[PDB]
Amino acid sequence: EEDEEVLYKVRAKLFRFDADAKEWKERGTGDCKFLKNKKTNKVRILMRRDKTLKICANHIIAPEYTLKPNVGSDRSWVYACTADIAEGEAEAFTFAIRFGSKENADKFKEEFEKAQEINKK
Amino acid sequence: SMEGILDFSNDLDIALLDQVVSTFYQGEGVQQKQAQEILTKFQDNPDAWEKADQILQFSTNPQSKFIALSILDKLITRKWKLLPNDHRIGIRNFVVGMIISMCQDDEVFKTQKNLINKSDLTLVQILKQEWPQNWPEFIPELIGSSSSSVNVCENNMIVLKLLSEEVFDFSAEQMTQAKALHLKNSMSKEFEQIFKLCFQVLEQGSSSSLIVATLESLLRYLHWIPYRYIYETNILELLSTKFMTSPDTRAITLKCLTEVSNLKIPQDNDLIKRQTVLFFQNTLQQIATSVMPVTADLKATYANANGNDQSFLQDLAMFLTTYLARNRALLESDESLRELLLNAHQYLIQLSKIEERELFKTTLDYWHNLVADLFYEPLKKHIYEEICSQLRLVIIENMVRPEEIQLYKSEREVLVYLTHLNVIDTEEIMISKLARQIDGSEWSWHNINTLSWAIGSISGTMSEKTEKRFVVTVIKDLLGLCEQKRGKDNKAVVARDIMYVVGEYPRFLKAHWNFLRTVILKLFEFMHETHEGVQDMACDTFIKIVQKCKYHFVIQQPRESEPFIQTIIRDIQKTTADLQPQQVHTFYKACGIIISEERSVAERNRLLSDLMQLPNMAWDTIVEQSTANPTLLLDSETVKIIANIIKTNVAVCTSMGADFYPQLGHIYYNMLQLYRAVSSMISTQVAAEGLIATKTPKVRGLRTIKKEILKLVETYISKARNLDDVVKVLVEPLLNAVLEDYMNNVPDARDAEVLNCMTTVVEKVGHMIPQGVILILQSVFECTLDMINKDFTEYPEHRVEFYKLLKVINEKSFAAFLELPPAAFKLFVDAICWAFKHNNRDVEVNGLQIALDLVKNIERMGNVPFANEFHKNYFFIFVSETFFVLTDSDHKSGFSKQALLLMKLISLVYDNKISVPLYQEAEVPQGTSNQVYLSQYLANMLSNAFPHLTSEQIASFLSALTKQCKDLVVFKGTLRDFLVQIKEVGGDPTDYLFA
Amino acid sequence: VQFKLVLVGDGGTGKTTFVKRHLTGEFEKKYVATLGVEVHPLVFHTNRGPIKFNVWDTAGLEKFGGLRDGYYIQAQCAIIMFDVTSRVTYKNVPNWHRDLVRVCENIPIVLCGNKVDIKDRKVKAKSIVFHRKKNLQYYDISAKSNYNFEKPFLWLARKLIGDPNLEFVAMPAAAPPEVVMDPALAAQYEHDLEVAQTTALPDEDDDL
Ligand SMILES: Nc1nc2c(ncn2[C@@H]2O[C@H](COP(=O)(O)OP(=O)(O)OP(=O)(O)O)[C@@H](O)[C@H]2O)c(=O)[nH]1
Ligand SMILES: *[C@H]1C(=O)c2c(O)cccc2C(=O)[C@@H]1C
Ligand SMILES: *[C@H]1C(=O)c2c(O)cccc2C(=O)[C@@H]1C
Ligand SMILES: *[C@H]1C(=O)c2c(O)cccc2C(=O)[C@@H]1C
Ligand SMILES: [Cl-]
Ligand SMILES: [Cl-]
Ligand SMILES: [Cl-]
Ligand SMILES: [Mg+2]
Repeated sequence: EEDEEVLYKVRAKLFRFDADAKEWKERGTGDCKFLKNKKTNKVRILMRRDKTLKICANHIIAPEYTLKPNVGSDRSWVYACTADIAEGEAEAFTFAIRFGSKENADKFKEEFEKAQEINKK
Repeated sequence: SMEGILDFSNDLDIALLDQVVSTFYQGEGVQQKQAQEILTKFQDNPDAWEKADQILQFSTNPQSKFIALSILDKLITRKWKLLPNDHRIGIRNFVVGMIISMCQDDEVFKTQKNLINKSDLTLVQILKQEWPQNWPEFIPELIGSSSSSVNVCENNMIVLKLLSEEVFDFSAEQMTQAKALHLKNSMSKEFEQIFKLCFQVLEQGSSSSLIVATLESLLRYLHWIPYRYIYETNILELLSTKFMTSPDTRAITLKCLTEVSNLKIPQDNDLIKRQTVLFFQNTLQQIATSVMPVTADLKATYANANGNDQSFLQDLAMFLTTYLARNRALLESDESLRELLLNAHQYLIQLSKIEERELFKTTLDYWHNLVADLFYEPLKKHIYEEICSQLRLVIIENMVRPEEIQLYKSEREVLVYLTHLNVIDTEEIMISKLARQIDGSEWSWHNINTLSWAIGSISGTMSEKTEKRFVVTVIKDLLGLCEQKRGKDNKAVVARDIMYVVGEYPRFLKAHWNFLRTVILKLFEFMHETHEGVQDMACDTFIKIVQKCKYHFVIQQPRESEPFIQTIIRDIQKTTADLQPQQVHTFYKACGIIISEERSVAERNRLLSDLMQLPNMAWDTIVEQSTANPTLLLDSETVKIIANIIKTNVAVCTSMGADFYPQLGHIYYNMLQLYRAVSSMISTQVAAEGLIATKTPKVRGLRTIKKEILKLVETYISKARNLDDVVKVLVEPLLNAVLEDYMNNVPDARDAEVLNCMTTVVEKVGHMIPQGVILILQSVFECTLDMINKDFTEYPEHRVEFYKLLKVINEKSFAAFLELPPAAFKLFVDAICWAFKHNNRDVEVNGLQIALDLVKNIERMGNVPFANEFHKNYFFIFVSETFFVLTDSDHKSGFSKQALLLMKLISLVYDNKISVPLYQEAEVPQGTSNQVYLSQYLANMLSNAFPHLTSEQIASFLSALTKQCKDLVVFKGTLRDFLVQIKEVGGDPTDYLFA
Repeated sequence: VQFKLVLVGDGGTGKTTFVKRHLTGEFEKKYVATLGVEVHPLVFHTNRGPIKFNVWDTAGLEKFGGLRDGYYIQAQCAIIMFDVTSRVTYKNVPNWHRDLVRVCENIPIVLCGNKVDIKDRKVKAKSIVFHRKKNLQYYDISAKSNYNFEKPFLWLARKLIGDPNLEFVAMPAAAPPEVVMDPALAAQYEHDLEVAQTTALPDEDDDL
């Protein structure tokens, strides 16, 4: 992560939807980071777990992505991710990310849009 | 093809078994998984034991042989006594032959320790069944066979160690009391011969593996053998010299010497005292010459973790702490043992510096024992001056935060004792550690925090005068440190530590009002600092100072115009303006503590009125608008304001209790109307949006209002003093507002907090509102039961609160159950037995308590129809449900209470407290006493549930158990013997005669 | 570099829950009793390179015990688990320890008191002394709050690699691919998203 600028850092819990069990499954808790590649100017979400530092999210903030509310939460977003490489081979996921407060979640949405617009260039 | 081993119609293919096992142990993913299921089914086949001798002879894979011995172990432990004598002798000879054979082949002995140890354990399982009564020559033959080979001699020490563990260490749960006593006496009788063999090997043994296996068995023997085998032979000297010098034997030897230190020993014998001293002297001399000197840096060594160093240092800590806790007084009175005493302690000082929390705790328990003795024992402290000085530094440098409750407690108590023994040395070490924070040499957040916790821990140990000079020096120093530090992170850390220390020295604060005021005013300034942790620390320090100094806020101090509580309240809006809601509540909670100090009723009510001014005005304006327009509640932001008003009421009620009543009176009627309004909105939202509505922030916000209203009322009623007012003013409107709302909501909208509130009401005023208890039962009983009577997992909060409610109704207002119709009373008895089958221990315990209390309640009624009908309907259901949970193995945490309940039920019949016959007519002779019939019913019930038991076993069990219906510990013993016998075939019925 | 780790302890102590949290990051709330053993590879990235645990998560319930000590053969390390909210589970620690060491005499073993997140703790700190004379490491853990959840593995890794300064490190993070959402599966994604938005996130009261 030495070739990337940190645009935004926030504590978050990340979930992935399991369509089979029809339930949200925690994927990790830790620092969610918007990283700007200094060669391509491409902004990714990289999220690592507390203590193990294992990757629970690694994907481009695609301009097509849309943050939607969850019915249960005023401090979360759900969005479809076409290609996440946290577990290795790129996979499609339905993700949910929850923050400490409505304020953190709105701030995240603001940064995620600013990142989408950097990724349009 | 792997599944071929499961087909027993054909003879077993050993090569196929060896592939499955290989695939299981060395395979991966799908293959490993399928091999696992197959091996499990093979092993669990009740005829698989017949294949064991075939597998042991013809298998190449030692893993296969391991699994074969597990199959044999299942047969030996469970069904051995069904086998003909000749077949048992066959298996015995086969197993002994496989052991001796594997030992005689040097390559197998060396490389197959797994299989040999499993074989030895299999043999010990045969000895538990057969020895000595059906195998008197076992020990003579073992002793004989030991001189034939070093491998067999070594392996025989493994058999004897396992035999000792099985008979003395692990027998309590796994054998009947009679069988355990028999095997203990049997080993005791043959021990003189076993010891001779162990002593010979130790005296003349040349092989390290043999010597270690012998010392491993000795460690097991020391748990039970008499002291004379250690003290009246050469063995103490061999342990404390020869075996400490070689590092093969040193760890096992240190563990033996720890156990030697615990032997039961005569107290009045100078020769034994000298031997106890001598083995300690020998062991410490071998450590100092062969391992490390007293000066060695054990922290560094442990950290490096070379080979077995960490285990050896842990074993050394255990040996020194165990011997010294028992024997240091032997070393204290004689000048020639002074150096040995202080060397042993100096090693403990060096062990106490190791960075290993669990080792530190072991040494801290010893230091606590020592410094407590120095605090009380005459003419002892002067011996340990230099040990104590070093220990002060080790404790101060290792102080943890008070949130780590047990460790902080132990460390505080050690440091308090040490501070008493030499206050000057403690003060100097703390001041000089503070100087190394100020000069930067040792500066870090962790270090200034650690020092602050240490300084705080010793509050109250110094004289008021010494304390004053000390506190001033520390605050002066921490303030200098504050000014000197750059950036708000460093300043926040030092500020937090100042607040921490100040909060731990209330005696200083109470004698220095001018300082206390400055502290409070500074805490108020810090409540405007949004820098993380500062507001939370300011609020925590405020309430902590208030709890301790509250009287100083309620009196007019000389040179003040008013009591400081009035000054706090007047400026409360401005003080609290930048706090998060939970910090505001803590602040109001702290003011409530102060106001409760004012015992003039008129002045207290006035302060309470002034304190509640802001939430009462916000409340009043909300109610004006809320009453004018019902729709205003829908607004997310109003819901948050309402909930925070109620939470402020809860916070003040929490500290004021009975004194809160006038404030509860001011809001009570509109609060219950708000409860109903909020309830309609939740009902409206669930209808319009579905069950999903209950997950929405809007509905969770409304539910929060209902839960905080219930929490406020339970908080007041649990501390209320005027119960007449509770019954006359609060209870009727509460029941009207909550009971029907609970009953007429869908299960997912029902608040378990209603049950919790109702429990507090019945607890406090249940005796004064018999019709109110009936109404509670009728509203919540059948509908809550229907939420929780489908599985053990749905609605866990309701499940817990439901049984707490039935428990308290059954204690305080048992009349409400008499008012239930018979069908509803049956559901109640069903509900109790349901609680018994719960794996949830909150439910199960309430279940068993309700059952106990219900018996007592029915017993109290005496000889009337309700009692008689209850026994005829439910006595045998309770007896059999209790036997079911005692025997099924899924409810072992309830064992004690299940036994108590069974004893009480059985004893009712013995004490003739059941008037009607429990048997229906023509089932038995019409004269027959309930006492005789109980035994007949129990024999029949046990016979069906446990058909492998003989009639003799059940009758002997029941004869013992019934006679012990007054003696709970003996009763429990009989039950435990029965739980052993039901796991096997052919249990001895004379076991129930144990005494 | 892979090591066989055996996880033993009473039913319902949190063995499967702890491993799953480590495997996927999820907290399984439901109790589905393990049948015999579940084997899962678990990899950590260290300053000394990747370490792999072949985790043998064994059944705690006697009735689902399967091969029992059969699972312990060639274990290089072990975790004994109890539940600090259930006294019987601590009472049983010596029984699991016994069965384990009879098969694996000289292996590093961590004793773990799980469920320290629960306020009503039944096995107090003062009571937990079994590890001392058996040279077990001990940690309070919570699979639910993640309190000390990395400690059992970091300790075992230090013992198995024979490096006391071994640290978990951040796995280097490959640049994620740019892809365009397929017009054919565009309709499909809208459906899956609708279901996920109308299912509530668990534990909405938690700090995250
Ligand atoms: N509060 C709390 N619950 C926990 C914690 N860890 C696990 N649990 C729960 O406790 C239960 C433990 O289930 P498992 O992890 O399957 O138990 P196990 O030890 O694998 O049991 P067996 O497979 O039968 O040996 C589940 O309901 C878990 O969600 C914890 O740290 N805190
Ligand atoms: C067993 C044994 O092997 C042995 C050695 O090694 C040396 C001296 C005596 C003996 C015995 O006879 C032991 C019983
Ligand atoms: C910093 C500081 O913390 C402080 C407190 O906490 C109270 C009174 C005065 C001060 C300072 O001036 C220190 C620089
Ligand atoms: C008490 C007891 O319950 C009992 C029953 O129930 C049957 C026969 C004998 C007894 C006793 O002797 C016990 C004292
Ligand atoms: Cl004895
Ligand atoms: Cl003593
Ligand atoms: Cl006072
Ligand atoms: Mg499991």
